[PDB]
Amino acid sequence: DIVMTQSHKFMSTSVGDRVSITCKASQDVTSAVAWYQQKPGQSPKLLISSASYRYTGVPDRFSGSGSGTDFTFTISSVQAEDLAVYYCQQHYSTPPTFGAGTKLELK
Amino acid sequence: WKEMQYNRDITIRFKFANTIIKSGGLGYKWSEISFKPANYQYTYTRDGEEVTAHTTCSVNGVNDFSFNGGSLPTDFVVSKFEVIKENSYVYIDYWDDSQAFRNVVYVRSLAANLNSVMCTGGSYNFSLPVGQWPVLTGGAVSLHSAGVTLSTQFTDFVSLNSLRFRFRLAVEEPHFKLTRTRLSRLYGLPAANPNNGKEYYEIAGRFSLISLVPSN
Amino acid sequence: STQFTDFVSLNS
Amino acid sequence: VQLKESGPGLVAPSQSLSITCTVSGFSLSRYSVHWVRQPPGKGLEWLGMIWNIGSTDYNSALKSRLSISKDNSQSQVFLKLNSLQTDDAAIYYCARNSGFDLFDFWGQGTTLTV
Repeated sequence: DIVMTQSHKFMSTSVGDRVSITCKASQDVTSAVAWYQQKPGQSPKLLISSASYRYTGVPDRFSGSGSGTDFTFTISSVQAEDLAVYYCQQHYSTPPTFGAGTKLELK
Repeated sequence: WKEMQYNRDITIRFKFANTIIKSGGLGYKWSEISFKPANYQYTYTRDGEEVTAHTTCSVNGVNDFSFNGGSLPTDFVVSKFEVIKENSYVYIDYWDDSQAFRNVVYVRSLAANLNSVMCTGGSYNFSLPVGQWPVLTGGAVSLHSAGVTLSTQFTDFVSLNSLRFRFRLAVEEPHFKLTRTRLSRLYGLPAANPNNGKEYYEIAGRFSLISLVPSN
Repeated sequence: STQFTDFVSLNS
Repeated sequence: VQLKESGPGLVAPSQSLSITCTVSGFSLSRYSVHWVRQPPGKGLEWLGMIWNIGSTDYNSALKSRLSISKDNSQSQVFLKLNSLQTDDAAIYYCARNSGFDLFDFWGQGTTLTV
């Protein structure tokens, strides 16, 4: 039962700038963290599989990094379509565990 | 006799190895850069209790390249160097100390659900006696699971067991190159420096086993 | 030696 | 590939539940399927998994209630959950496994009122 904790629940940002979202782990998960996106009135979608490895049909402005217990998810420049909620999953042990969820608010 | 089911976690850790052999002469020529089997020993911890395990890594389906920089007594050639690419396989043996690997004798079915890993290459210097040295750097490939195989040898009423994992391969973003040559920007993972100064690689997942056991 | 793929077991 | 849920929508307390996830575009004898849910004002929670052959893993807290089976010929996977409480109101999802625990393709989702 590894606990994934996101520190914030809201983020404020403008239309072109950088956004970063973080989450910690209770144990040592060796670079095995995924990221998801859920637009309003949809189902979640997979973006980053490993701690850095992007997926095929994902735009270039999304990226991720991290190792050990600290992990990040960055967007280089925002658009108006980036307003959604983001999740960090751990895929290292037997029950897969999700984070809390951080909404992105565009100012 | 009775059929059972075993659903456990697994972590496998492995390495590569190689051999580099020169030719006799003035010191400018090289005959072989090839892979070689390597083995590793470790302990990790499941839900209840720690387990000690062993691996052995090998390879098959090898593409072999060469370079020929003329024919003089003082020039740089490589007769053969090996590289792993799309048409190739990575084989990993695994045997464990646990209670679950005692019942892997009469297996009905077996499945595995691992996740992928990327192996990237380092750099290697070709130390000539006189002149600047060419280097060989770069290369990457990724490993995806493709099946499990069990095998037995029969030797004087004693069976000798093995358990092998298969992995298919796909090329990745850094290309390898050999400086001070014409050989230009190929894909795959050569055997110059496969480990890239790491202690081990790592794959984690689960498996499911069904086998006949003797019913009490 | 038997091979446990998805479809059917293939031994040798 | 497509996944589609279909459930009752309204159920009384201390009753059962049955959801059917009809898949399309792939085979159930090659791939493995998960079930998850999301309560209102809470995060996502994992429920179970069925393998390629008939074999299931479950969540530890809800182990004594729910069970997962499937049908390979008519390509559809179904869930059951009995003796349910007022905590069980959520949106249920069926998704497909890709790697170890990566959730590749998601369904629309059906909601439950109890």
